[PDB]
Amino acid sequence: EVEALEKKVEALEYKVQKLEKKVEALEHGWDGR
Amino acid sequence: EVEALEKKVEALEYKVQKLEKKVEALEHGWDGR
Amino acid sequence: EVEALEKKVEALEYKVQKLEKKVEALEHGWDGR
Repeated sequence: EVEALEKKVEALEYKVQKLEKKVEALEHGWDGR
Repeated sequence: EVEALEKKVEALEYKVQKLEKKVEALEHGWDGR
Repeated sequence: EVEALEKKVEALEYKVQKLEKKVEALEHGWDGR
């Protein structure tokens, strides 16, 4: 059960960092946004 | 403690998928964005 | 291992709530967006 959770949390951490980068770009209007 | 974490992680997975859909729409300019 | 996961999940919950607020603002066009 912990191993299952560890994998899911690591995948969430990747997806959340990606979302943070994308949203910062939208909010700052980077690169033509 | 694991059951508590499992529920929180499942709820996070739902919220992150929702955010990914919303952000893809903003980045792609879907549906009038 | 559970304590490590608990900290990571709490940090994810904070980051996801922040993202939800930011994305709602972008979608609703709040505050000049």
